[PDB]
Amino acid sequence: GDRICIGYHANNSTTQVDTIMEKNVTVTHAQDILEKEHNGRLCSLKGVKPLILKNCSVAGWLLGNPMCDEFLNAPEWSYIVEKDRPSNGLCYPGTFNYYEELKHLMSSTNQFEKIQIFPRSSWSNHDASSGVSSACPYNGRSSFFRNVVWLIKKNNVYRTITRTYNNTNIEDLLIIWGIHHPNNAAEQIKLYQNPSTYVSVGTSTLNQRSIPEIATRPKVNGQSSRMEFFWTILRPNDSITFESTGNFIAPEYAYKIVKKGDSAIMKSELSYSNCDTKCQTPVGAINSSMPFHNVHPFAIGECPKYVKLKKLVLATGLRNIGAIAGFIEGGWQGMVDGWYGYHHSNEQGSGYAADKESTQKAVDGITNKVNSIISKMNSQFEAVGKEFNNLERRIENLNKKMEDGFIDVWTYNAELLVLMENERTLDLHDSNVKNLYDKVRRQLRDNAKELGNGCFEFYHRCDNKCMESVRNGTYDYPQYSEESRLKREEIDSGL
Amino acid sequence: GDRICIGYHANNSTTQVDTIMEKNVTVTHAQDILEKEHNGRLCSLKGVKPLILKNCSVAGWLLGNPMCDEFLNAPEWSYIVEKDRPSNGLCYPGTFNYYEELKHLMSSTNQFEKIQIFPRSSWSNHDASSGVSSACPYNGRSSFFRNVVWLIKKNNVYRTITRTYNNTNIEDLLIIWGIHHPNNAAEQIKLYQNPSTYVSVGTSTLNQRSIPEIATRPKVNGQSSRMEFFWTILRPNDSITFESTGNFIAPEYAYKIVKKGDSAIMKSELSYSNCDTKCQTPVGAINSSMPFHNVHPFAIGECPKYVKLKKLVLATGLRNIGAIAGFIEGGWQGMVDGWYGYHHSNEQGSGYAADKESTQKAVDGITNKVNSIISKMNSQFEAVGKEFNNLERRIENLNKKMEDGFIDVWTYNAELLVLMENERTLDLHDSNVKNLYDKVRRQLRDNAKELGNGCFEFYHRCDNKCMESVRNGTYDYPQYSEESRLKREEIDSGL
Amino acid sequence: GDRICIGYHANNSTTQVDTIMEKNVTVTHAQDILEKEHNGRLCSLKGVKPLILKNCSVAGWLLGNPMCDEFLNAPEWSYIVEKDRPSNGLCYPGTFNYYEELKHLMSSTNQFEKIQIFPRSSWSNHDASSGVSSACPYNGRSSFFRNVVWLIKKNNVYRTITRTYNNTNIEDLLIIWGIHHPNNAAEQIKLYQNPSTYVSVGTSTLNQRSIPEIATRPKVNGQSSRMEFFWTILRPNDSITFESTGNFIAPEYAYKIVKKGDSAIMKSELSYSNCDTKCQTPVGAINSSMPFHNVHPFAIGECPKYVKLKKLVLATGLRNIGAIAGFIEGGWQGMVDGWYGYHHSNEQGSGYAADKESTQKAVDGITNKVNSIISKMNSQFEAVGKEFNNLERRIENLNKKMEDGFIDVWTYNAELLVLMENERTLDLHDSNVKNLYDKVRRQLRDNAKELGNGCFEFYHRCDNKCMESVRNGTYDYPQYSEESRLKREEIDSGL
Ligand SMILES: *[C@@H]1O[C@H](CO)[C@@H](O)[C@H](O)[C@H]1NC(C)=O
Ligand SMILES: *[C@@H]1O[C@H](CO)[C@@H](O)[C@H](O)[C@H]1NC(C)=O
Ligand SMILES: *[C@@H]1O[C@H](CO)[C@@H](O)[C@H](O)[C@H]1NC(C)=O
Repeated sequence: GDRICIGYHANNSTTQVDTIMEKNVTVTHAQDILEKEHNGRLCSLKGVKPLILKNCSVAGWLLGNPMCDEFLNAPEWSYIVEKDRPSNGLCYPGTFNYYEELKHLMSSTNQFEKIQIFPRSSWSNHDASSGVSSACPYNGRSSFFRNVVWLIKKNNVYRTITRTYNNTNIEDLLIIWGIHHPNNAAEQIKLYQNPSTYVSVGTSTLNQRSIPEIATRPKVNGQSSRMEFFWTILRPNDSITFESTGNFIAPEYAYKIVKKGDSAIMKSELSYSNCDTKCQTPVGAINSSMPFHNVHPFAIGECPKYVKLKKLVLATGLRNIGAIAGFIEGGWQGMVDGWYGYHHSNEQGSGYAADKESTQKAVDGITNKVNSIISKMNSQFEAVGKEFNNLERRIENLNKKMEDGFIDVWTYNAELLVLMENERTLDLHDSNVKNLYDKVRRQLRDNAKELGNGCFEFYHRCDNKCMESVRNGTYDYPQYSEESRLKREEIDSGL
Repeated sequence: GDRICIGYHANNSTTQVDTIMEKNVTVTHAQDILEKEHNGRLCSLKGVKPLILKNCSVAGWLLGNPMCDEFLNAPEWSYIVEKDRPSNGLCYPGTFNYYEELKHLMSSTNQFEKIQIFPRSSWSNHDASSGVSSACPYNGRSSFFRNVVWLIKKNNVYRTITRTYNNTNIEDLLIIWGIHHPNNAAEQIKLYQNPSTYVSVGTSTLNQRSIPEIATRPKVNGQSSRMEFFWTILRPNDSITFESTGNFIAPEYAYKIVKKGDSAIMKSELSYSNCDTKCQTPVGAINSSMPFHNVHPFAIGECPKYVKLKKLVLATGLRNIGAIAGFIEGGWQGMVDGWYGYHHSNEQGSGYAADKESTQKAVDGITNKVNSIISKMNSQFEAVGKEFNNLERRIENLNKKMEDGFIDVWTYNAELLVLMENERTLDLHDSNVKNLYDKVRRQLRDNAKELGNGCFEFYHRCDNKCMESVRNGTYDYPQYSEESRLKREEIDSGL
Repeated sequence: GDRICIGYHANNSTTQVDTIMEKNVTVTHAQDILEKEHNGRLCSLKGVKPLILKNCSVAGWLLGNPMCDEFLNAPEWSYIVEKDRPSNGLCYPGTFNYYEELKHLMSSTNQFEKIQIFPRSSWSNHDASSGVSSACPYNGRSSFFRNVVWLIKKNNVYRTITRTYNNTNIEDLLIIWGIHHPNNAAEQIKLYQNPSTYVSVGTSTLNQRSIPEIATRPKVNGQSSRMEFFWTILRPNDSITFESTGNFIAPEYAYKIVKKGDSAIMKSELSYSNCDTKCQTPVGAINSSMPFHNVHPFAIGECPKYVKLKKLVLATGLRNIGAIAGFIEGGWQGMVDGWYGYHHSNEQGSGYAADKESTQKAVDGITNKVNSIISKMNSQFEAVGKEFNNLERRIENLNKKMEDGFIDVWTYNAELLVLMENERTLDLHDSNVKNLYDKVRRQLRDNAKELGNGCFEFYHRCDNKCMESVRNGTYDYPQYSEESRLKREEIDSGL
């Protein structure tokens, strides 16, 4: 005979959530925060295309391997794409000193302008056209690196070369040259006649006199000789001088470094698509709305933080209890707008009014706890691409263990935070429904019988508007004091 | 006159446990998870012995220093043991280029097969037997590295050598050679006659022409001359060519790399024992049943995770309160099977029945919380052995700071987890005993007086089987409604 | 008519504190733990001054660039200060091999003693005074590095040099020498006459024969020639031998390494002040009383742990609620010594007595939780100074990413701990005031009416000393049993 109940929300949700102590708990509202799909393509970064080297490697492109395409337009890029094992590199076999350190410098570089420092037609005293090879073909012919000039003896003499370029520009200059290492002393004379030659080069900060290491080697790409290349950055206002009496592989073209910034060299086997992203990975681009992904560790752009987990979901509301009577027995499918509320049961009432003011105290402190934990990972470890030669293995592994180390550390930090605050989310829900109960029972005191299912029966009487009397905190015990006590002492001596 | 009490377990345990806020709290059940003893021996890893180099270093073994023993059987190993300062290395003094990079490659290597590429008896045009030294003795005689051939002028001439080996095998080949650096120009001619010689060597990817650096040096192991060694890996189907006019230290034997995998070079001063482990450390092996140890950071095998702590113990049950009456006053030594229960006190009852269904709801969620926190460290940072030469100090310290850095990070992660979930374990125990109380008081309502020690006295009466009426959740208030109220209004007007 | 209330402290505090779920909560007592001011000066470390190189670089000092000052006193230092771009280095242009590895060795070094190994006046067979240059001026004259001797042909001959130094000392010796690289073959003969010369040097472990790389270069500091320097550490009982026929830049002075320990090279643009600290950073010293700072990551000394946060404050007491009646309504400005207490309201009482025994159970477990969380970061990652040449960029970035990585990791660990234990601090306060309430209501049972504001009215009566009866846990219900029940059944049938 006349009731009021404390209860909480329940709905059709089946999304599940974990804590430290429980797995797979059905909750009423949750929020996935792990991105796990990608679009499988290479795309532009916010309107800036990558440089897709195709089957060419970085050396192939910079040296001008005849099978590689130059970028005459001087386009800026957002990153650079190189296949894992590019097929078009040093078509003429050899080595490329500090190649990896250079590939690294590329990673902070967004735009080149190729310029001419020594035109091919200016080597008056030597042969600048016979320097081609079956190893570097072009349309079936013998050709050569398009940016360096293989210099050959003219009419049986190699006059000593001394040429200098003064960097009048304001940008750094990337300059590449090399030296030729023949098979045998016959070939040395056949090509440069001087039996004993050097390639010397000087700047403010660079000092190197290179000599030819004649030796007998197996044939790569048809050649048993070798060409070894060098590089350096000529600073603004500085100058560079090459002196050679032979074997010199001369620069024609240098690269003006005209834009630096966030960039990268991505190893990927994919080609281009009409496509834009904010976050790009080697196997595809990412819809960067979630704060965490597990697609690939080497993502670049404005990206979610990478974590090694199959799932990462935060709890937002109650557990999903149908559930009857008061809150002791579970949730109310019949309460729709609010997480915690009550239920009119008078001689005319229907029920199910929510306590707006502790549900928007709730949806306030959880919506604020959600961003506060995301931002807690703003400074999470983003991994960076880097390469290493076959005698840099210790530092490669070092680099690999430090990037795995942090990925594991932040994977754990994120799993634990979600698990911990998920437990703190559900326990919070258990606290407000119990504290809702307590405000009404510290209101209705003697005047009301508390049933232990989560509901109260009144010894006095209360219409619809005395039910708002107790829902508001506005209830007045003396406004029914005398009535109520007169009506339970009648049960004390009742039936 | 007639009672029932809520209470919890208490026993003879004295194992202690810590939380964030308290130290040294006596608990009823706990679980150590830190392994801190080792067996003090070098053992096999799961049936696969290590390679114990004894007083020999890795170069000593690979070069065949006469005092080192070859491994003619070609045994596979689980790891390699090298004393800290091995005594048998380059018995003939010198250097060993990229030694550390090679020791590193050994760490991913489990089996060699030594093979012959250039037999000593095939150097028809030079002396292959006079090349021995008092620096490399064998049975008191002068001997030499057993795997390289010191080549000497024959009958006063050193014909130019050009020999090539074609790697017809399917495995990688480790090949070692060297060059001799004499004291003075007299000795250069005394041994090789050509005053100006080189050691050239080529592969697909290797190009090096080495020249002798004659200089005056102090005598190591009786010699003031030096031998400098080189190494390289000859790929399957590739070939290698040495050309020398003198000073060449020639390979006889190469190492077929026939098994790669998890391996390591352990620095340890211990010798072998008839002994097997699953986890091996430089100072001894570990009984790998616990998920954490503190024995040594450089453990290899299926190992617990290393942490810098003297202790790591998780709480499993209650605090250990003797403790009297209801739960307000502490635990019941008298309750044996269950963590939470009650106590029959009727006109014939004895007491102490456990609530099976919230104790195996308890021993369920703690046993599940224990493995869930162990596995939370599956991806914990395992450290790796690595070495560095005396001009690689910056990267040595880098490597040392990154491995300490992660050990400190995961030591903290583990101490905090245990401390935090230990507090969440004990607070949980406090929640079920209080919630056990609440189910019975929301059952027995008016019909019962609640004492505040944790017990209830009944205004009606209840036999043994009405005590199971309230222990089951099966109690019926109207089944004693009228009786009980009639019997406290008799106390309202009682004595 | 006659009352007692449960309540808690409230005061004039406005210091604010955050948790996982709330920001900016006003608390009654807190504790800042983040140091964020510095004194802006370079100071001594605990009585040991730094070595302030001023405008000179480390090479400038060690080589004796005429513009640098030697440290004749051989002072020990606590660290070394070098401006970012020092102006006084290789006044004679060139390179300094493994410079960074040497700067690193300095970081574990606290005291040099310069000693003489080859006095300038002992080069009887060559010119030891003409070796000066307009590039290395001193008082406007031409001078030279004060610690090496530029050796010149004597009277048109350069006799081959063979000199050796035997390290009879017990300390390690730092030894520096170099070689001269002329512009052209004329200058080579003009200075050393031998057209083909070397600089050879040997120790137990060092073997290097250096040759001059003549090339045409741009002029630095007026010179287009180059001097290239080398260094090595001569061990106790070992000896070193230089052999040259020219271009040798000879050591005069070596550095006895006489004290090693904690040291560093600090990059700072500041000069010295009459000043001592326990913790020094490049932009100033720190009052090292707090356990965390955010002043600069490269602090040295007994220092707080560096974290990237604008604020780090722990909660110590209650939230700051004026707040009326019992605890339901907030704090009591009127309670001064204790965090939790009560309030005499009898027919003569005043009120406000604190429960000493659960407030010093409180100020005990929070003061113990404060140090326990500080010490939890004893093993926090301290960063270390290190440098890298322009072809060591990959390992520079590696080093930078690993030191940022740990700073981010420990910044997060510390923000989360403070936020988490701040929530555990306030919830604890909410637990004791509610449990204080429960001890008194489990004491005064029937004999007392519980109002729901946090207070109780007595059906019996209780003077001042029956209020200590209930504050002590010493209350006796039968000592007012009969009285109280007789006096609420009078209200049951009352007005
Ligand atoms: C799930 O419940 C919501 C109300 O909470 C309702 O609007 C929606 O249509 C329901 N969906 C299904 C499939 O039942
Ligand atoms: C400790 O208590 C257990 C029962 O919980 C009992 O079986 C065991 O014998 C006791 N041991 C000692 C030494 O008292
Ligand atoms: C703040 O309160 C303390 C007592 O808690 C008092 O001693 C102090 O004088 C007060 N300060 C101000 C500025 O009101």
